[PDB]
Amino acid sequence: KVFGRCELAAAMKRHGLDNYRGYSLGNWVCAAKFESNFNTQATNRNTDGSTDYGILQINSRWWCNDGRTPGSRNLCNIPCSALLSSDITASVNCAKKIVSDGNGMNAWVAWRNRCKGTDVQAWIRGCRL
Ligand SMILES: [Cl-]
Ligand SMILES: [Cl-]
Ligand code: NA
Ligand SMILES: [Ru+3]
Ligand SMILES: [Ru+3]
Ligand SMILES: [Ru+3]
Ligand SMILES: [Ru+3]
Repeated sequence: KVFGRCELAAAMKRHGLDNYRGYSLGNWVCAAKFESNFNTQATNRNTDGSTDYGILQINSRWWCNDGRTPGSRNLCNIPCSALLSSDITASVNCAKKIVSDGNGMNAWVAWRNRCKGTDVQAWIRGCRL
């Protein structure tokens, strides 16, 4: 599924991300934009052989099982395919674990480089939330 910006903002809010670990909703929407262009089915293979999955490009090295990332963990206890669903539940629940992990949203390189410190509220401007 490719979400609209306000559509995704509303779904993320409904799934409990607004101010989760202190990150306002616009941080999550910005991160999704630059990670996946709001496409739940986004995947990207990394040089280490791990793969990033879904709207927040969650990586198989640590967070999900794809059966093809040797030595990796599955800390969210899910198949990576779960992160590609039109229903964002799996992605959201896994992201909550990731963002609680110590480095906050810096875990998402695209967030650090393209959202952190910017007017992220603009990503939810005009949305009914
Ligand atoms: Cl594996
Ligand atoms: Cl933090
Ligand atoms: Na894994
Ligand atoms: Ru809010
Ligand atoms: Ru990545
Ligand atoms: Ru939902
Ligand atoms: Ru503003």
